[PDB]
Amino acid sequence: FKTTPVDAAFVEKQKKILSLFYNVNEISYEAEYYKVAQDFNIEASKDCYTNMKAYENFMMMYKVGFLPKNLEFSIFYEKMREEAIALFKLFYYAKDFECFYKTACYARVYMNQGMFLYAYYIAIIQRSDTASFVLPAPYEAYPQYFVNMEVKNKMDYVKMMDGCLDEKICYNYGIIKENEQFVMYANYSNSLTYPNNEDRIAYLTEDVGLNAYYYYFHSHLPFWWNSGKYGAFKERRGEIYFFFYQQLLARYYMERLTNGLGKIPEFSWYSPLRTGYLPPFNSFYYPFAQRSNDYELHTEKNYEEIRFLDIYEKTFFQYLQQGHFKAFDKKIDLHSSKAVNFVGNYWQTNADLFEEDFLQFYQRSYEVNARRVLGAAPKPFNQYTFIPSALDFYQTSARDPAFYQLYKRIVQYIIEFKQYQVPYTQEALHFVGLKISDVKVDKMVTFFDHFDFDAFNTVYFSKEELKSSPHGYKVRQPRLNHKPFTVTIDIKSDVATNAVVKMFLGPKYDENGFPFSLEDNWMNFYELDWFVQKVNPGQSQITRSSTDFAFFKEDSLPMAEIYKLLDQGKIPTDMFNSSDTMPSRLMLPKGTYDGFPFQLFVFVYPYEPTPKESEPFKAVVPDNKPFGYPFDRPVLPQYFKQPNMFFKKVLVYHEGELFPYLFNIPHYTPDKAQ
Amino acid sequence: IKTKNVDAVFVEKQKKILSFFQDVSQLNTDDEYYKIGKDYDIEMNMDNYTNKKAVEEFLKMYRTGFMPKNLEFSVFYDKMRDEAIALFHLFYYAKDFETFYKTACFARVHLNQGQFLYAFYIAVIQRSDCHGFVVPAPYEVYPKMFMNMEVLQKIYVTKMQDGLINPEAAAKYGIHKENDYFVYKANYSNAVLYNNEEQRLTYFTEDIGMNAYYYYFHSHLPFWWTSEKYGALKERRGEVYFYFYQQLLARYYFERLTNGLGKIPEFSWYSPIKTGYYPLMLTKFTPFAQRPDYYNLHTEENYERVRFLDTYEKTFVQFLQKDHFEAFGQKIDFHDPKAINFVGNYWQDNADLYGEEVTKDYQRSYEVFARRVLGAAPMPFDKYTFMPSAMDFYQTSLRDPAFYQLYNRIVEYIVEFKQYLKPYTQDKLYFDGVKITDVKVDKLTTFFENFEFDASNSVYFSKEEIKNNHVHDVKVRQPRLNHSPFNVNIEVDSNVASDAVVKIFLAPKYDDNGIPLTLEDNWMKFFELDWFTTKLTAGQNKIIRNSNEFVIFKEDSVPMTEIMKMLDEGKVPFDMSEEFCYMPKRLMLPRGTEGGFPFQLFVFVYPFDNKGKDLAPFESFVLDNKPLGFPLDRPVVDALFKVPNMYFKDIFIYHEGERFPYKFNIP
Ligand SMILES: *[C@@H]1O[C@H](CO)[C@@H](O[C@@H]2O[C@H](CO)[C@@H](O[C@@H]3O[C@H](CO[C@H]4O[C@H](CO)[C@@H](O)[C@H](O)[C@@H]4O)[C@@H](O)[C@H](O[C@H]4O[C@H](CO)[C@@H](O)[C@H](O)[C@@H]4O)[C@@H]3O)[C@H](O)[C@H]2NC(C)=O)[C@H](O)[C@H]1NC(C)=O
Ligand SMILES: *[C@@H]1O[C@H](CO)[C@@H](O[C@@H]2O[C@H](CO)[C@@H](O[C@@H]3O[C@H](CO[C@H]4O[C@H](CO)[C@@H](O)[C@H](O)[C@@H]4O)[C@@H](O)[C@H](O[C@H]4O[C@H](CO)[C@@H](O)[C@H](O)[C@@H]4O)[C@@H]3O)[C@H](O)[C@H]2NC(C)=O)[C@H](O)[C@H]1NC(C)=O
Ligand code: NA
Ligand code: NA
Ligand code: NA
Repeated sequence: FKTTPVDAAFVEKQKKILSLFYNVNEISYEAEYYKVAQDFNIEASKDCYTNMKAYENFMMMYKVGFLPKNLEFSIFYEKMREEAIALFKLFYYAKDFECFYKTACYARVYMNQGMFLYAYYIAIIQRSDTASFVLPAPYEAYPQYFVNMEVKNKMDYVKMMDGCLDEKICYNYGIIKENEQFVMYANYSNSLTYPNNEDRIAYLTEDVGLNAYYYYFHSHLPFWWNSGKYGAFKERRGEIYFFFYQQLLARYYMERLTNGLGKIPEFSWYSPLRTGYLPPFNSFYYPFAQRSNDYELHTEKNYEEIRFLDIYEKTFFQYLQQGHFKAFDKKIDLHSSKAVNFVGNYWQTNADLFEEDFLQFYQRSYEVNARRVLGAAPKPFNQYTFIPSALDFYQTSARDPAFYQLYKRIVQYIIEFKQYQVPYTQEALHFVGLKISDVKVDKMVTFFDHFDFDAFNTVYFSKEELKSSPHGYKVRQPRLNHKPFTVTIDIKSDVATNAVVKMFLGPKYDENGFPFSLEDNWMNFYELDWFVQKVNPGQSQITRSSTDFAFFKEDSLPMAEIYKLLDQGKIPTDMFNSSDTMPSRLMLPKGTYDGFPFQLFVFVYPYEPTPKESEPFKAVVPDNKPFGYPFDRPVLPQYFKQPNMFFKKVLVYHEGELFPYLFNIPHYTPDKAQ
Repeated sequence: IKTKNVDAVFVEKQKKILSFFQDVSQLNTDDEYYKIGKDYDIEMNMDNYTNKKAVEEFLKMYRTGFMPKNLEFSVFYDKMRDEAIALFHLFYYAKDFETFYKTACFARVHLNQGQFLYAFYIAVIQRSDCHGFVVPAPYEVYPKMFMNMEVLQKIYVTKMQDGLINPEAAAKYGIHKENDYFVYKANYSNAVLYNNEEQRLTYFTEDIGMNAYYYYFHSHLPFWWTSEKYGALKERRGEVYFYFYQQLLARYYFERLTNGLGKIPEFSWYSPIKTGYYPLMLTKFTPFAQRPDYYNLHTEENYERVRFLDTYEKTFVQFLQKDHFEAFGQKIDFHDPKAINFVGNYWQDNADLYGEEVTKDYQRSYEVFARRVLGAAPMPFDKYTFMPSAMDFYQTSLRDPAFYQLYNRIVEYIVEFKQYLKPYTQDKLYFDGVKITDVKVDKLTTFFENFEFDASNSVYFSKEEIKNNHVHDVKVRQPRLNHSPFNVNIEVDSNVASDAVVKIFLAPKYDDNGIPLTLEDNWMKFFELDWFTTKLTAGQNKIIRNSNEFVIFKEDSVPMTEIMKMLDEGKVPFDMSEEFCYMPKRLMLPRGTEGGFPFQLFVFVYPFDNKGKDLAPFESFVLDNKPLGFPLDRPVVDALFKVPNMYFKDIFIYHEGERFPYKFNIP
């Protein structure tokens, strides 16, 4: 519930930014943004931009025309990408906030909804003056991607009937009036959307924050954008790539573990993919593409793409087999520091992997092609109209099990390369004159909580209604969550030093009930937190609350609540400092009444600062150390018995109901955690 | 513990019986059985057998030649089977104990030991003079088939070495000498191999009791032999078949649930089968065959087998397409629940399917060939020479996921028939003026405990060592599942003095997604725990039933040496004398979880036929002719079904202590 103060100039500018997220699916002919848009003469505005070549480029594509309103926009299709990147460059190179805003009002009014939102979200995140301003949560901007079609439909019907037929009847269908607004209860999906064991974890993969999280990841550093803005970070880009996915997959594999699901399965482009998924969405023209269980990847429609994909991976194998090779106009050694970066950019086909300021249409991307084949859609009708899968959007990608299958496949390939890195030696890890004597944690408890957000942006309003910037329509759904807990660390030091304290969470046992060995477990640990303590000689005890963990955040406030906070000169400080991290809700994987066993790994090493990175991301240790150190590479497990290391077995309990559905039953009062 | 008393005459006979289960692989030439065996002339004793035809057939077949002593007998192959059956006829039609005994002595001396034991074990069970007698648990008689080859080899090593060479070193391997037994700690197969998720269940599928259990089931009632002996039971044979599998499968499914493993996989004979089995067992000639994951059933070698199997099924599908048809000289109508008999006999292809006493080679078994193809072995060399798989033996069948997948398939087809039957109506099931007002159950808690079994029969001795009655005895110990005893307290309001039957079922609560389980489609996942009778007085009653008294389960077999001690005290074990073919008590509950895995208990009270007289258990079941598994022997309709004399209690299965069996086996 934490805030940050803000003056009137901010408030007024902020409000201007947010005003464009109102009733995104329509136009209020009475809005201020509409007057600005009408007043804006795009052909006479060359002087609004600091880059005339970008403006000229836009005006050219614009003279021929863009993606029409009402078609689905996706970053994964070439022409739409060029157009969206072009729009973004105008947003970005606008000289001023006033020029930025006029341009944004223009695009808001005259361009495809999805395109505009896409570029506007990114621009705000990216523009120097505009960063430090808050954005509505991805699910409040794009409800259509965060709301399964049962509810979305009920919403259509409720709006068409301007309320309920008879209030008791739609109490039974989970629809409520609460404070002049509607609330629809929403369950997670059937086996008619997840038609296999994967359904056990719908509550994770359909989770709105998880999905938001991935969308924020993309938006902070789009594959198509070079690193110029982040200077010295350019060097660490590929390294992020690995860390982001490795880390995400670890979090995901933990959920599997507590639902008895075991290892994410391998697959092949020459065989059928066992595990299907039926996205519960529809676009303007099309229901989303369904991928049934045992879907044949290898058919006529996909042959040429499979040829592409196969060689793409096999050339990585050739790079591993040589060790030094000239590739992409560089001479690159895989014992080199620069290697980690290369690898990452190679798999993502970055703008950085090439010359490029902005990615050339013609540089074929393994991720792009992978998502087309796994999405299982029919081939696009023309280049403005394609049949959407979940893999077509960062908002929806984490929903399809095939997503984790793809990125696990990538991560394994990079781990294959990671054999070329030099495993940390003993004195390397050994912190001289520093020992952790004990670690102690509070009770770790997961549980479920209803959570609300306003889905009004996917609901339609009348000419009259739009004047009021109407937003009646809320989705209440049980989401994972845990109680706050503290870790206390007992330390003995010879000397006063400065130390970094990192603590990770990972698995304890196989699916066979065997202890994981570190040589096989290191990729399965995810970072919870890091910080810097001045450490005194003698015995000390460091306490750390789950509330202060570096890698997690509070939920976003609805746009309504943001405005209510501006009215009293404030902003939600997590939405401010760190919108791009995992929600704290999802910090722990769902536990059991037993207590599910995991290891908390605590690690203390010497703090040796470097000049602050200017960061596209999660502020990471002001260190020359890698991301996710010391788990950034294969280990020699002997070297992990150091006195400044501590593995502590920890059990995650659960409380109240065991399944989200038990919360959305009309007339049943659930067991709520206390 | 639970015993029974026996005269010196029974004692002499019992010890004579057990002498054939003592050193099975070798012959003591000094021993009494050998002297008797070697020279005994069957021909001269022809008039000491009930059935001349049988004995003639035996002598014919025997002079032709039987299987050799070094090979591995299996009942699933024609020629070996027939030899066995003839030998069995010989044992069965013996005039008296003496002749039977003399007949065994001969066979032990002159024949393949596997064949002999198969034959003898069944004869002992099936002979009327021998009712009341006791056979040793199968894991003592055939220990090589109840342990993985790691352990077996350790046994042989220790024997070759005439003891432990470095006791401390041996202790690292779970081997130590304890008095005059050598003790081997034994881990389940997944401690050394986790090839697929099915390995999660090894403590069940390898449990020496479960496997022995199936072996008893077959021995009591072999597919090749008629149920003539059992009179009225014959008309119920099919019913017993379905019930046995449908129960076993339900119990299996429970284990699946608590390991997060869901419904039993379906296969196709025209397709590869996803679930492999890697048997860690062997024979003096060969290893058991392995079935890799995604093993293709449809290869040249199997083309004909598949045709046969496909047809066998399609044939039953056709029966289902008519409701009334003529097959195997009978007229069948699937609206008649008694047709279950025919249906069960059809699938098992048993003697009672035809009108016959024994099956014939030309009456080709669906189960035999299903087993054969699922077993994945290469084609047998000759009739006595094949590569064994776990489905060549009843001792080993439960070890292979494919076993459950096969019988699942069969059972399902049988319930496709059950759909023809009219659902029990409100007024078939009502118990007028009686009401179960409450059910309360004690703590339900599972755990593992070390269990030892005498595995000595696996050890070969010396000429010199045999006359010296030198001792090299071998025990194998491993954690086996068990549970704490518990009470079910049932509170019922009888309007009036009446005699009732109470029945107790255990069933799942949810499926693996948390969908609560509806009787309409989950009736066949109900596992029957108890069947008993009670006087019900007017007003309020309460029955207290303890899991020890549950009628459907048995105590662990006593070891031969312990039985041997009891005989010197005119004592014999009760459970082993009568109740051997039942499921062992310790396995009644699936492995719970530390926090309480959810199941449910279904109590059902219904009117008992007075008797006008006092009541005893075995005939009390036969006096009321309710079908096995009543009232859950056919599809239910939830709304038509529930009634005041029914009760459903949500229950929770906890587990205490060490959760993984290997932790017991740690050095
Ligand atoms: C039934 O299905 C048919 C076929 O799919 C649809 O017909 C299409 O209709 C769309 C309009 O919705 C047409 O696309 C638009 O029409 C014009 C095309 O002009 C043609 O001729 C000019 C020369 O005058 C050429 O330059 C050009 O190559 C075309 O062949 C354009 O005027 C439109 O431009 C407008 O919209 C764009 C964005 O789309 C803006 O950028 C512009 O400013 C401008 O406002 C647009 O291109 C399309 O041509 C039709 N297809 C075919 C094959 O004829 C029907 O719409 C559909 N019916 C229903 C009810 O859905
Ligand atoms: C999220 O998903 C969950 C899980 O699927 C849904 O929960 C189900 O919700 C429905 C309500 O929508 C439940 O259905 C109701 O069951 C009640 C309990 O009945 C018991 O007792 C009755 C006799 O009263 C027996 O017949 C029955 O077997 C049970 O023993 C009933 O009281 C309700 O009565 C209604 O019945 C008829 C329809 O046939 C109506 O016309 C009546 O007017 C009356 O409303 C009703 O049938 C069901 O139990 C829940 N399932 C589970 C597994 O718990 C949530 O609804 C869902 N939430 C959202 C927002 O989608
Ligand atoms: Na498409
Ligand atoms: Na997956
Ligand atoms: Na099956």
